Amino acid sequence: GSHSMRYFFTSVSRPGRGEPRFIAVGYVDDTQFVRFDSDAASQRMEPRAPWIEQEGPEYWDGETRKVKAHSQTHRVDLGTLRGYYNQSEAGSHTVQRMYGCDVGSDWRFLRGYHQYAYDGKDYIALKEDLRSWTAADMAAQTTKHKWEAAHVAEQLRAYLEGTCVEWLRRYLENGKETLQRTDAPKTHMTHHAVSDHEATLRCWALSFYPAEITLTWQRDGEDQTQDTELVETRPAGDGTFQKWAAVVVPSGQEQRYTCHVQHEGLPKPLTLRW
Amino acid sequence: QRTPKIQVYSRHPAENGKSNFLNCYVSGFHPSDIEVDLLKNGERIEKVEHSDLSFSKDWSFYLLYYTEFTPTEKDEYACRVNHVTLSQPKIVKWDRD
Amino acid sequence: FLNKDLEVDGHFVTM
Ligand SMILES: [Cl-]
Repeated sequence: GSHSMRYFFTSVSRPGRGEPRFIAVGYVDDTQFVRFDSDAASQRMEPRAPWIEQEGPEYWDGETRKVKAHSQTHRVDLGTLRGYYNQSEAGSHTVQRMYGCDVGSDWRFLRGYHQYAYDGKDYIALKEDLRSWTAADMAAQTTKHKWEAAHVAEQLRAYLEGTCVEWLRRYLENGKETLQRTDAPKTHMTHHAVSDHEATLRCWALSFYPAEITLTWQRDGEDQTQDTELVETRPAGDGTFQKWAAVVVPSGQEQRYTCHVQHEGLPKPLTLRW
Repeated sequence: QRTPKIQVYSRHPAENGKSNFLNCYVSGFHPSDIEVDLLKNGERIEKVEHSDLSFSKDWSFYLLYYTEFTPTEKDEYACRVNHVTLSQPKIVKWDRD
Repeated sequence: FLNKDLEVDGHFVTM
């Protein structure tokens, strides 16, 4: 399957005193591997997965230099956009950026991203051709013009198709024991009476990676979509994910209902019955 | 502004006397400044940790707050969340199932 | 591995 490297940056202005709070996190697929937090003491990019500790001291110095430079760029952008939106100095605002790349099953570049939000709304995004920009509003047209005139898409494309893919491949190999392992969900059903005449069946999917999964209920082999309660996929805290789906049914009729679990770690979907 | 969605759950099935982890997963919120506490019988648990702030495709934030705990029969837990989008703190009881 | 900031002719280019 494909794999992804992504960085997620959040900078929030502090109008009462001081410079913006900046947090950067890096992921390979659904695994966080580095962080930086401007409020922390180290002022360093820090490891958050064991396989990134394979990198030498030069890696940590370089990523710290680059992440601190990114923090300054977000501080500048918060100031600039406050002006573009004619906002006062009294309010807190947020600039978010995400960028990164995917490789295919063929181990080659598949796609790149580089996009921004202001106050939680799309602002400007590099299009899929990595050669042009999408501006969400008229403020962002200013940035789009500036970036077209500066021809900055070329250097972004160079990073996204080149350097980004090269380092993603390195990380995948270094981290292969986890990054290239799928953890199929451990599945089971629980049964709870809610009265003498009805019961809840809850289908659990536990300890799975990556996070993408589908859980669905059927009754007599046809979907039972409207009567399903489904919680959002949630982190276990140990790097794996959890989900459940439940249906209330007449007690004595449990055997009509099946839970269907689809996940990349399962060569065929699983069917569970009480 | 978007309000936080809350899930409160244990990492492993709760078995009284067996060590576990209590999680409160907050997601779908904006802006990112948020206060999350885990409560035991109404009282704030100290030294609760949290994941590093990240966000989803729609730009909304998510955080996991967590602590080691040993469930017992009598103890009650909950997660308390305050956010600019809320008039007062939202508190969700941990239901073991 | 992070990218460098947008730079042209020795000078960084921000929004
Ligand atoms: Cl402030």
